[PDB]
Amino acid sequence: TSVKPIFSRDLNEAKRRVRELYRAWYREVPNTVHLMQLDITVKQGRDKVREMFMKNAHVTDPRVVDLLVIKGKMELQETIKVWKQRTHVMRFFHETETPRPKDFLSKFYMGHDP
Amino acid sequence: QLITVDEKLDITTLTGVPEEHIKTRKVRIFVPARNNMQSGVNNTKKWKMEFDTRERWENPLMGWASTADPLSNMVLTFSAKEDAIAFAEKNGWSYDVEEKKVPKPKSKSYGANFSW
Amino acid sequence: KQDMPPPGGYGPIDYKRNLPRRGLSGYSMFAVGIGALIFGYW
Amino acid sequence: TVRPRSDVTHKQLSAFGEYVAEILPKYVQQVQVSCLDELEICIHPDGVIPTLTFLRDHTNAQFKSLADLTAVDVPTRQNRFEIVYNLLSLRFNSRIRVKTYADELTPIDSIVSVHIAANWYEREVWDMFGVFFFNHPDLRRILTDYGFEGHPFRKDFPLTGYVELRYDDEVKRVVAEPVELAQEFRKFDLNSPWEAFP
Amino acid sequence: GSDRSRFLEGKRAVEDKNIGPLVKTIMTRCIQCTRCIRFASEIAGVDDLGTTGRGNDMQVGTYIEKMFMSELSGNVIDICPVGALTSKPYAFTARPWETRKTESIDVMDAVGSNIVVSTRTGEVMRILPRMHEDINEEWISDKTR
Amino acid sequence: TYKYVNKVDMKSATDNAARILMWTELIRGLGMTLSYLFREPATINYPFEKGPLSPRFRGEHALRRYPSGEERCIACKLCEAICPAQAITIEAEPRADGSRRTTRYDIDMTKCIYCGFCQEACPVDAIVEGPNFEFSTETHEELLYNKEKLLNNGDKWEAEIAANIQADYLYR
Amino acid sequence: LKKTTGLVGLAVCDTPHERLTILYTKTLDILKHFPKHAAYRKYTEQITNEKLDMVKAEPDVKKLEALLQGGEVEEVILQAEKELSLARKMLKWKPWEPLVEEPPANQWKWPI
Amino acid sequence: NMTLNFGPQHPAAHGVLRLVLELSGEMVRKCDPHIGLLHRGTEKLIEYKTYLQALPYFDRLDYVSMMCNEQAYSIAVEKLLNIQPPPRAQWIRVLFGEITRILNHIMAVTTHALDIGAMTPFFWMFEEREKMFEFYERVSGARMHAAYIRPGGVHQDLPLGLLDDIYEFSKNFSLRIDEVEEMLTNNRIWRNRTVDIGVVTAEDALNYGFSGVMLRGSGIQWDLRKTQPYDVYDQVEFDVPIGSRGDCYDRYLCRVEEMRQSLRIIEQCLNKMPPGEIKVDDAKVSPPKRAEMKTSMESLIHHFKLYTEGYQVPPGATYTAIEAPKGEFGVYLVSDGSSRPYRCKIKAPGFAHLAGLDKMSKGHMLADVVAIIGTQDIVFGEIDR
Amino acid sequence: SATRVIQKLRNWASGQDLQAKLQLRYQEIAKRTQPPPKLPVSNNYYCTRDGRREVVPPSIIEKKAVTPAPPMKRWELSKDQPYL
Amino acid sequence: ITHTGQVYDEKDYRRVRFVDRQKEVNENFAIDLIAQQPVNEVEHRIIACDGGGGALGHPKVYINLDKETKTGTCGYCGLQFKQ
Amino acid sequence: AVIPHGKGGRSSVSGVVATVFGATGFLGRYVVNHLGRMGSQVIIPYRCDVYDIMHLRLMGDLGQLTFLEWDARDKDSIRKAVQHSNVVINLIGREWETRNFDFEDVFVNIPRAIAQASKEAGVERFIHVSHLNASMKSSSKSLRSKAVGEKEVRSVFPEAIIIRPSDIFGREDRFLNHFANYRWFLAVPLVSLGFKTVKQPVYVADVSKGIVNATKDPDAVGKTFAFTGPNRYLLFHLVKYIFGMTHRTFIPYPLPLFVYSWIGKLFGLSPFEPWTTKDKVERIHISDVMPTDLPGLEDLGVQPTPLELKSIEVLRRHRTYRWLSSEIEETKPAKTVNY
Ligand SMILES: CCCCCCCCCCCCCCCCCC(=O)OC[C@H](COP(=O)(O)OCCN)OC(=O)CCCCCCCCCCCCCCCCC
Ligand SMILES: NC(=O)C1=CN([C@@H]2O[C@H](COP(=O)(O)OP(=O)(O)OC[C@H]3O[C@@H](n4cnc5c(N)ncnc54)[C@H](OP(=O)(O)O)[C@@H]3O)[C@@H](O)[C@H]2O)C=CC1
Ligand code: SF4
Ligand code: SF4
Ligand code: SF4
Ligand SMILES: [Zn+2]
Repeated sequence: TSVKPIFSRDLNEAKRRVRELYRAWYREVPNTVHLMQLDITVKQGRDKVREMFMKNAHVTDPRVVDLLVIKGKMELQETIKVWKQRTHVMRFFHETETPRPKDFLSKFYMGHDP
Repeated sequence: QLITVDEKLDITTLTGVPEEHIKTRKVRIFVPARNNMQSGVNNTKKWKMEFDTRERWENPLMGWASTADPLSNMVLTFSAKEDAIAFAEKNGWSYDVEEKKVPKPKSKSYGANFSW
Repeated sequence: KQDMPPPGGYGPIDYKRNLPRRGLSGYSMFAVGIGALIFGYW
Repeated sequence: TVRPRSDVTHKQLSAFGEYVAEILPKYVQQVQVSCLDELEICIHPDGVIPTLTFLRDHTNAQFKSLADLTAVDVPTRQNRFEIVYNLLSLRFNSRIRVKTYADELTPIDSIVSVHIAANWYEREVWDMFGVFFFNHPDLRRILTDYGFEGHPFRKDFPLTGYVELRYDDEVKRVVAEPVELAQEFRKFDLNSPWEAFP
Repeated sequence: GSDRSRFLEGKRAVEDKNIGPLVKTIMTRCIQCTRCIRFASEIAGVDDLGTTGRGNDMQVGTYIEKMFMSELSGNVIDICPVGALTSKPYAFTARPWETRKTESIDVMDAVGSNIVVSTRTGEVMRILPRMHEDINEEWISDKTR
Repeated sequence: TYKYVNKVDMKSATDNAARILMWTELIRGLGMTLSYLFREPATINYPFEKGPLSPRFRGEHALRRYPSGEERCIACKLCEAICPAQAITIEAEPRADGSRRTTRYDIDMTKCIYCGFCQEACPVDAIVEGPNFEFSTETHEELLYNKEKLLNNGDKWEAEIAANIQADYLYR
Repeated sequence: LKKTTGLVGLAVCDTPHERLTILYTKTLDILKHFPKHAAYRKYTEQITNEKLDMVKAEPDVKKLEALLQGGEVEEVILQAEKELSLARKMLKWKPWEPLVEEPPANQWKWPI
Repeated sequence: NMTLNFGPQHPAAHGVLRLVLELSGEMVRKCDPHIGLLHRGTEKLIEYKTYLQALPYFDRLDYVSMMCNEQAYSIAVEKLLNIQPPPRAQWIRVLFGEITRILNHIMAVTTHALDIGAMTPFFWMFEEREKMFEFYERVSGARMHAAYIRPGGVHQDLPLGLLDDIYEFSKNFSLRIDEVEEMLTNNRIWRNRTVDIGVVTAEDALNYGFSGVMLRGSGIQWDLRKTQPYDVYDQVEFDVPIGSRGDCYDRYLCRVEEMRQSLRIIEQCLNKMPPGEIKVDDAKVSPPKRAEMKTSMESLIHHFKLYTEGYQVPPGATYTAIEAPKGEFGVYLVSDGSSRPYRCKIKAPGFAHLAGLDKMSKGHMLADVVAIIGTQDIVFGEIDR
Repeated sequence: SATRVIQKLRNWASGQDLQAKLQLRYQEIAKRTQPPPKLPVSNNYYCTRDGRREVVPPSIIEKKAVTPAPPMKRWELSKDQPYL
Repeated sequence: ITHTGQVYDEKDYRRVRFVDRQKEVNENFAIDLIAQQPVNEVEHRIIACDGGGGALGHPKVYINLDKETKTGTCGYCGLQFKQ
Repeated sequence: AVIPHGKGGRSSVSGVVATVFGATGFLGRYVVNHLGRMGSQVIIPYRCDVYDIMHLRLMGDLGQLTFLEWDARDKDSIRKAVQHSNVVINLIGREWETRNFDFEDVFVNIPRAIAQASKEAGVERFIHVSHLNASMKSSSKSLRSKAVGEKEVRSVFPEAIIIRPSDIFGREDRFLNHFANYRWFLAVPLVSLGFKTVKQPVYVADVSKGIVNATKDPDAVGKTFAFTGPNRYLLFHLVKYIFGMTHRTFIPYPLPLFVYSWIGKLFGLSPFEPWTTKDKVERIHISDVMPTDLPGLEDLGVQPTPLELKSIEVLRRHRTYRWLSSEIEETKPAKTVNY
């Protein structure tokens, strides 16, 4: 049914924005690692970026992709600037968190929660 | 303007809910039932959407009840089945709607107990 | 019974400023300086 | 134990409510003076800049200051968020409420042009509820953490969030961690089941 | 009701009796509403309960001390709006605002009566009926409570 | 009513230059601080002359005991249903006398806010909030009070609590 | 005359009677292009008229002020100039039209 | 330019601020204050707490003004219930509201000075503030976040000696003000640091929603205690201290005058406080007295229900603003029929003021910014909420 | 209590009378243990005194233009102290 | 062992807590102190029990010492009353 | 309560109480962090001053970590520490021989006593940490001693886990650092120029995760282990890798071990802490070990972390400003050896 567009009209039109963000992030990862004295490698980080831009790679409601960009850009602003410290950026890497197993037998074997 | 889209408006990616709390979690739309202990029917009129019950364990030091289910104390209150199914679908949770159970009309008469 | 203003009112408190204007005048002030400063030269 | 009230106000303001409804018929959906003697003009979201400009700059209704901009979230309503703008007229010593409705994915305009007070309040509404304000200079998180994910004051967000922080020696940084609370918050179902006679 | 009291006189007291090991009848609480007498006589067919005496010392308790032994017994608790007679096992373990209430099914018997399990901080504190017109219409067995 | 707050002959011009050149106006401040080294400091000798308080002072919690020796707490749960910091857990039982008492009581004193909503709700005057305020601790565990660090606590200050209750009961 | 209008920014305006007549008269015109029966034109022309009516009936500023019931005239102007801007802005937003869209159902029922 | 993030820990301001600055050489090109360093979630938590058990959220919003924050909520919850506090309680709230304005201003004027570098004014006044705390401790029980101005009244009557002791403090406090007065009002150093710094024009102040001494300092006439009176202020006489040349100094001078005008209001409240009870006594709203709940059943039931469940205020919504010492403090309380609120938007005089920092501190050096925050009397509890 | 010379030092240096307005409480203070108090407490049907139920759900509502309320009367300078 | 048990089993690792420390345990058990009290003899069928106080004690409840068979015990003080 | 009853994280419980004796130094602060994040109680016996045990107090949750004072000279301190535990871990070990304690004591006598009480108290596991390539007649006073003890441990408390780690790298290490420190004094005076001697280095966390997994792994009983690490590097290359990553000039001028032995002697003489000493010098140059057949981290469940990766974190400090900002890809690439 009809819906007002947030910023883009067709999913294709919007994707134009999604790519104009990917590029931005990609061209920024290198800078961050150095500026925030992060320890992860440029390649490693750039991987994360794709992962995320990829995680959201299934929605088709332009309005949603028009919205995730914005949220997305905002996250650059902060990261481009150093408004975010090392702690903030490094949180995208679950360094301490032990990744949860997924195998049923691997979960049944630990924790009553599914 | 007025673009047209055909989704169930899944804002699952705008909500910000960790995947595992948007994937393996079942909301249960239902109109709360009456507290048999009282006869007030004002707490059985609005549809609630409560989530599944996960681990409630014991803090080793003081014996308090501890938990890791962030969405445990969550009881959203709607006003109709239609508006609850919509919210759950909107947020990407699985639902288990339970139809309302209004008492049927039972005819009561004072004299009846005097017949023989 | 119950704390209540003393019968007849508490009394008057002053609130307005009282920073008190005072001091030597200028003509006089300077004339002691120069008078102390010519004596330093003689 | 019954408020000392003036009926003059109910009437005077009611009359202004009809005035505003007559002057702006295209955007105002419902005007009502509540019994608390306050006024509420409910406008279609498109009327956010027209309705507020008329009130900021009209001789018979000057509403110069924006007291606050907030968004109640009633999850049931289709358009959940109900942005509410409370405005004050220093000239006529009276106050007005203009409230409009916005959904998760439909942004409403920004009044920063009408009142520069809103530059910050609109950022807080985005951070807290996720409503987006069109052509708003510098919209970005005012209150939440730099990396916070999720809009907190939404009724569908867990009181205590999903992440907490701690210092991990092994990594020498303040690391996040899925929330484990040592005492869940006892949720009390305190709400009587005998309704009050209206 | 009323914000204040005008009863500046002396209250009455009745004598706690033993109606069983399931129902704690602190009947000085009783508002002589005769729900108990009826349930005991119209749902459970056990007409052991009854009113004795007239005036302000009408006490609704068994004239001779004979326990109210029947299934369907615990329902009296749920049906007395006053807390005169309440449950003896769940005497003082909790207080209702705290109890988180999860709606589930009776497995003790095959009628599959609907029931609400009231859990506090993770251990069940009481199971009380929830209404199902067709299966258990507001009542549950002494066993499954 | 409104009040304005901030709104040349040679006599005035010289006066202005006598207050700018031979500063005379920063001197009215130096004499102003000279007026205070000669006054009596307000400092109290702290450890020996503790400052003044009121019988209303809300501090370390304590469970009062009936003069007979019977705990006053009858496990109502009328004091965690109001405790806004959500600090109290008072799991109870029949105590095997047939009576009604706690097996559990708790405050996490690192969550409490000393608001006294627990001493004014208690219909029996069991939980109070004593006039202690020297109970700092080197550890986190010494603040999660149990029923026995509140009952012997109340077996300590009862000479000092009851005077303040009896002193303020009418106003409450 | 007046040394300073209290408010910091608003500066004393000589020729108050004149500045106003121009601003008020311009406005009385911009309203003209408004639809015949548009509340704005019907009401704002009712106000602007009364103020132009006094702006020319009384030549003492302090007096004038009391009549226009505003603050310092330097303010009555500030406002006269803004209504003009709203009047221009209103003629574009065409507020007089029929409601854009009725609220979705139950979008204004508080005890939900 | 140079992005020097003013210290979040920096001793200046209230220590909960960042204020990234662009340093164009010595002067500051732009300020982008990054508040959020103290957002505890006050408005989220209140939705999960009953109306009585949320009052405390309020004395902890602007911890310098304790009982005036509460007086807002208390006014808001009263209007939703259509009940009014008893006459004595209303005078007590005005008595305590003026003691809070003196203590907020002693906080604002003296801390501004230590930021500027004057250290002694803080010490002389803070001893005068400990005397005032003692008044809160001797009526509520706490020296802070008293939780005394509850819905329907104050929680307990004034102790038998409080009004005499408030007279003795108010009697001698005036000398303490001008003692600070002589120290800072005429000094070359203070006037240069404060005069013509952060001038805000009248229309800009209204547009930026300043609404406080910042509004009155620029000459706009608005107090909210004489424009939209609350409680019994309509029966007490005082003069709003408006000012011209909206500059830090004029704003300082206004804050010193309001301390003096508050002594005039405190003087009237002690002289004319009525005999009566301190809380409306329909037990449905304010809890029953300790003796009554222990002797009459209707009172035990009303005490049990009020403490355990709540007032259950009728469904509605209200925005009630009172003149808190900082400026207009308002609570937009949306209420379903339930005992616990649905939304409580705390309008903080301070969210608007800090927004003005970039406009007010333009063409100003690093040192001026320290004065600009000081003259907004911003405490980050209210801004962060 | 201070040597007169020392205190005249503080009165002259301050410029203000200082024995009168003490910042220290000697006998000015009310003594504690104030005598116990006795706080002050037909047709008192709650249905007549119902603040809670008295309120009603909000009212929803040639011609002359109407302002929200009559314009605010401008204040006037204080009689005791017009300028300070 | 506290008046309510709680004694840790020897094997319980929850005993380290008290190492180089000790256990806060109140020696004055109210189960016994109240038993060390004289049954309050009365003349009337029913008696009050304000908790030995008006507004400083417990809510006032009237107990029916009507059967010598049982000494009424106010649910608040645990005081037995001997008809 | 050996039944873990909670979602993994702080405030859960994995139900394994433990006495980790050397939890004041380098390896134990990571062990408590893992045992701790694993939410297991940890009775940490400390003979230190509390000011230095605080860094441990947050690596746990309310009540998880318990402290008590223990001095090796007296038992009953060993006894009460292990009295309520079921796991016991031994990390005691000192490079130098302080006047009061000999390699004898810190590596044999003491671990023996601890294990003595361990068996006496009924603890199931006595994870013990002896050095890799550390056997009798290994021509180094400590390593030899260390192995002597390994026996004493086995004898008294059989069915004990014995980990023998390779050189342990990681922040606050004294391996990479000792080499890095050479920058201060002249240049690296590597014996054999650093060639002819190869070392396998393992990250502290890799060892820590292994010890934690072992405490909870059933098959680990009575099992010795060698935590060698991913790559074998010749000493000259690793010092050169420490340099470049340290970003300071490198000079591997040679000299005989005997000289450096006599040399360190003096450094050992230092009263507070030897900067280096004969025993250390030996375990660096001559010490070289090829693991052959021992389970290892992979077996116990840890993927050994290469030194190529986590070397910033431990040498980013040793750089002068103007180089501190240097990234990793820039660091002088290293290379591995087999030998
Ligand atoms: C006719 C005879 C022949 C000719 C004779 C010579 C001609 C006449 C000479 C007259 C001299 C008059 C005094 C001139 C020296 C004093 C310093 C001065 O000139 O003032 C500068 C400054 C003024 O400040 P301001 O009001 O801002 O003026 C500038 C406005 N744009 O002042 C300041 O603001 C400085 C403030 C700094 C902080 C001061 C704090 C108080 C210091 C108290 C010191 C007390 C002890 C002093 C004596 C020490 C002795 C060793
Ligand atoms: N790279 C490495 O470090 C390697 C280590 N190992 C082995 O692993 C173990 C742990 O190594 P690491 O932690 O670095 O060694 P440390 O030098 O850090 O000492 C370990 C702990 O033992 C304590 N300790 C030392 N001497 C005594 C004593 N006489 N009495 C009581 N306590 C004592 C220390 O605390 P305090 O400050 O109180 O003395 C310290 O916290 C060692 O025993 C070592 O043999 C094996 C291979 C490589
Ligand atoms: S039901 Fe409860 S109250 Fe009504 S009579 Fe039987 S017992 Fe007394
Ligand atoms: S303390 Fe007072 S209130 Fe809390 S439970 Fe015991 S008795 Fe009831
Ligand atoms: S004081 Fe307030 S917070 Fe502390 S316990 Fe009593 S009620 Fe809960
Ligand atoms: Zn009793």
